[PDB]
Amino acid sequence: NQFYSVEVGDSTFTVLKRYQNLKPIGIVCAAYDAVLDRNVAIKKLSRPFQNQTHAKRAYRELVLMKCVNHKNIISLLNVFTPQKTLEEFQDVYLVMELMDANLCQVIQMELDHERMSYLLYQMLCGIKHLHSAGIIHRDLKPSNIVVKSDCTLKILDFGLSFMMTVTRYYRAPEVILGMGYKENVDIWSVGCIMGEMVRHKILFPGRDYIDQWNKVIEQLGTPCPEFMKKLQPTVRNYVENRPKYAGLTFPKLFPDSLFPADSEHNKLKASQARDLLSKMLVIDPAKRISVDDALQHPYINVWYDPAEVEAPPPQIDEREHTIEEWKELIYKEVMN
Ligand SMILES: O=C1/C(=N\O)c2c(/C=C/c3ccccc3)cccc2N1Cc1cc(F)cc2c1OCOC2
Repeated sequence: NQFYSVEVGDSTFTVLKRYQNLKPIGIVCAAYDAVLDRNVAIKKLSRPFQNQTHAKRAYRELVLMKCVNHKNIISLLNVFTPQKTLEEFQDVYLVMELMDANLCQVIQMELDHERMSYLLYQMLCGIKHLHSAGIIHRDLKPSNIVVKSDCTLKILDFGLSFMMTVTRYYRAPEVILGMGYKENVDIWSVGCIMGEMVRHKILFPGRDYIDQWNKVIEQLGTPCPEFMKKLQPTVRNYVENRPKYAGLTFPKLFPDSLFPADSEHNKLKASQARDLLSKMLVIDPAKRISVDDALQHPYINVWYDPAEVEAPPPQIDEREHTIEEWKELIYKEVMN
């Protein structure tokens, strides 16, 4: 038999013999791959076909992980199921390179500007590749971003009904207000992350989209009139009748306190980081900086490489099925 089973905490893992000494890291395991002779991460999807939300995402993430090729987006080293037939078909295991930590953990660190900006440079390279392929993520968050000791970074998922068992802090106002979006919907999320790196607190926490929007304008202020104009009457109504805020300026929103700023170098960088933050954390997407300009930004452009920025975009969903059709679709993919 090519497979063996072991329990991890609450779950059974039934994987190829090459993978050993599995350890829980998220449901995901780190493991040693004897064939490649390096460590990998192994994600187990149980019955991803159990419902249309799960099924769509599992399927979508499968097609993409496999035709997208860029160092800032996760790549699959291997996909398998232990089950032998479509009828027996139950689980999917995705195998990728192992890094060292989530972005949440990095975020809890005091980071120099060289690392903070390299991280952000990479997020933007990743997001830029996605967009060139027609993929607007719309749900970048730290928990789907991973980092290696050498500061290298990968985005783990490809972004956006009901389920029976999710973080929206990082979602743009155009997503929250459900209002039509373009590529720079993702700049917003990078900005919440960047902001969170600095302030070390989640920028806009909320029990739900009401809270959340309240947290947004509490600090950035009510959006201008032109922004309201692109809101549905129903949404626009509710938004124009929310209590108003002047807004705080950015030096106030991110005081000098928060910034490495003891050398001249670090003082100039602090100024540059805050300038970029102020350009990303902008409610009106018509005024928010785009991806290309953020890569051009002095804080960011020290890392700029045409190979990483301007890479061939992937050749390539948006669909609906029953449990059984989803199951065969996924099985077909897993088998090729
Ligand atoms: O590097 C990853 C990773 N995949 O590489 C990783 C994954 C991989 C997910 C995945 C998604 C789709 C396909 C294949 C794998 C999930 C969660 C964390 C990951 N981490 C962070 C991580 C690495 C460790 F070696 C140890 C820990 C780490 O984080 C928490 O603390 C313990």
